[PDB]
Amino acid sequence: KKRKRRVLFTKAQTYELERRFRQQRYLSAPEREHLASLIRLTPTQVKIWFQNHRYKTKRAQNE
DNA sequence: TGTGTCAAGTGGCTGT
DNA sequence: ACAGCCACTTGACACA
Repeated sequence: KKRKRRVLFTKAQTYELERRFRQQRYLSAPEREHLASLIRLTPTQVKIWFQNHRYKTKRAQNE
């Protein structure tokens, strides 16, 4: 029972995720498990940072 | 001296 | 029957 320690990605990992979202809003299963394998994060760690920029970018303009 | 942040987790609806 | 975002909160932690 791991206690969900927070987990951050190196700023270089994050740069490649900022990369795939700033270039594309929806990642397919092969595309997205490749960013996960270049930087060495797992696939669900990439898919989740993706769900986070779509609610935060749109919600910024509703503000 | 405590929140807001971060990423996950949660929780709830509609297509195909 | 199928499968999973889309938006709210928690659940640890970086901010100052």
